[PDB]
Amino acid sequence: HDQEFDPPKVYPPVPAEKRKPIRVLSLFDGIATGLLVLKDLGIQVDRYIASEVCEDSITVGMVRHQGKIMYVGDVRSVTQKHIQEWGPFDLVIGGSPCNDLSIVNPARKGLYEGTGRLFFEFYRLLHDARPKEGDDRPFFWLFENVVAMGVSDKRDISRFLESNPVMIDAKEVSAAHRARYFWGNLPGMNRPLASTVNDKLELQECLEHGRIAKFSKVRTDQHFPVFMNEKEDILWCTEMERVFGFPVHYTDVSNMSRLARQRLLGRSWSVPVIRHLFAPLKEYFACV
Amino acid sequence: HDQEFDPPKVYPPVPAEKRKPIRVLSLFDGIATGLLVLKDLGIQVDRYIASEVCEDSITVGMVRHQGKIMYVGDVRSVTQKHIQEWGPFDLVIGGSPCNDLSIVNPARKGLYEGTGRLFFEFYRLLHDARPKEGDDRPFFWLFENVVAMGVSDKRDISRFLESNPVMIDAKEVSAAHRARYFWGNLPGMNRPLASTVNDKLELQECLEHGRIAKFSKVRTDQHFPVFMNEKEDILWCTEMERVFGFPVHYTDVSNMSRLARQRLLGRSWSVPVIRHLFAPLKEYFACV
Ligand SMILES: Nc1ncnc2c1ncn2[C@@H]1O[C@H](CSCC[C@H](N)C(=O)O)[C@@H](O)[C@H]1O
Ligand SMILES: Nc1ncnc2c1ncn2[C@@H]1O[C@H](CSCC[C@H](N)C(=O)O)[C@@H](O)[C@H]1O
Repeated sequence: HDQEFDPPKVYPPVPAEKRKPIRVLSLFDGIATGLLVLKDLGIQVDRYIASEVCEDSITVGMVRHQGKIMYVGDVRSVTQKHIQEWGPFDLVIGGSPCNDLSIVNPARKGLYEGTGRLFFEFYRLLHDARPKEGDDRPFFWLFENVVAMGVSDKRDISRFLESNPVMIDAKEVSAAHRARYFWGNLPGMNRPLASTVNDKLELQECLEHGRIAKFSKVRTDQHFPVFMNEKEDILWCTEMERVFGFPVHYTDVSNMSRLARQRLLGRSWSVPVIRHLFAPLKEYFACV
Repeated sequence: HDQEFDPPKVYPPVPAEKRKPIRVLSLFDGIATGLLVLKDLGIQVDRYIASEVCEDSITVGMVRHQGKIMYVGDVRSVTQKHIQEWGPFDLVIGGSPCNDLSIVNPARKGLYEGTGRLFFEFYRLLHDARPKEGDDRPFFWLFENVVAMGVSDKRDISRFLESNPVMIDAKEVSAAHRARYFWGNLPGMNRPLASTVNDKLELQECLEHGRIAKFSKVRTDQHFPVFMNEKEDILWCTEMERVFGFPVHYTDVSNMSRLARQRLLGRSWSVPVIRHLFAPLKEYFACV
């Protein structure tokens, strides 16, 4: 599909003597997957600012990052003054809530409802955190969304962000079936999925003991995908974290139920997919 | 209180050339605290047999011990034939459910109801697993119960088990307020609480980040014992595991709610108290 045409801006590599840690703005953070991947790659983080509403996700971040995260409330409360007073950013990330962007809803409300239009909030903060002309600072940005969108919606998003959406499927690097569009200007945006041997490709490596995988991988019949003691059992939450690439026992931070952990892990990013995406940032920024 | 009088049987120490791994019968296992403590002390376990009813506790054991546990169902299904066919045991452990043994109930049903009389099931399996006369094999046993019992109940239990109940309070070695009676014939049954520096004595060492302990320790006002972001918050389950001496994120094994994790962790043993109790077994049995 060639509807628009624009070259991706490739920044020159900075040497090690002018190497600086990253300043990261994370708009729709949720479960703090971005800072988790950044800490796993061994990258020094000078400032991480997450604008999260949901208190369970804020609790996930406060437990798993120990007060490193600077919290904002709603993204509508962020102005241009808040962007220009919190220093210039080096990495902007986010994925808008796809309640009305997904075409799996028969009665979907579209891009221009209060769940979808938050994307434009992103664009506004994309417009504020972007450096002006004449500044050769390497500025990188990343937007995530689902594959189940309309043609006009994806076309308008691609025109607004001015980048080619690469499609990445979790089955090439992890044990999940979800294809996601990624807008951004990272180097090697469409390079193939370098599967890490430490990543759990099959489903059975993500299971616990005493459980047999019925399928080869899981999706995002009135049965259950795991047999347990010759009985079909629901897929566990820690096993869901191992499928989604998270560390073991990650989203157990408060007194939330099983349904809350499902709602948090469903909306979260895939750790291996991000690790692939954030990989070339290591040569552009600080290392630890 | 000197109502009965009997000397504790002290077994001779076996040297290292005749040293064998342990065979453990665990009647009212629940959360597998005994085998956890045994693996933490570095003791080779040849056979561990847990007779547990509740499927959540069986799931805890299957996750945290990887099929090492031989499961029986109800303790009433165990006969003398099952004891004599599963080899002679070296350590028998258990704590009966104190639904009717506790005097915190105003309408308590007593020792001789189906929650209390399961203790006698223990005694029956204590009678079957005990070696006959002439056998100098070191056989050890341990029964646990709450402090809130009647005088006649504790007297009858002490007469039936023929041992002096030592009282151990969790506050001397951990951050919990519970005193428990321990019947048994382990060496150093009433030696004082050797507090380990690796054990978390204070409550604040068991908390996560961003939470301030209101009290010095927790119990087993319409307020909450932990402030979180200048707001009173319920004590977390993983923090409850850190209080009770369990490893971090221990009882997160299936899709159980907060109330199920409370019901499992409440009935469970205190890991440091057991570690103290199981400590002298290291010189009588195998080491790893
Ligand atoms: N107006 C808003 N501003 C900021 N966050 C919002 C928001 N509305 C909802 N959220 C929260 O932000 C998250 C966006 S949903 C997708 C999250 C993202 N894919 C991830 O990496 O986890 C949701 O968890 C939702 O609870
Ligand atoms: N008849 C029975 N036989 C075996 N287990 C039983 C039982 N009835 C109840 N149980 C279970 O056995 C446990 C006894 S309650 C106390 C458990 C013990 N203090 C511990 O170390 O965890 C409870 O979790 C209960 O679910």
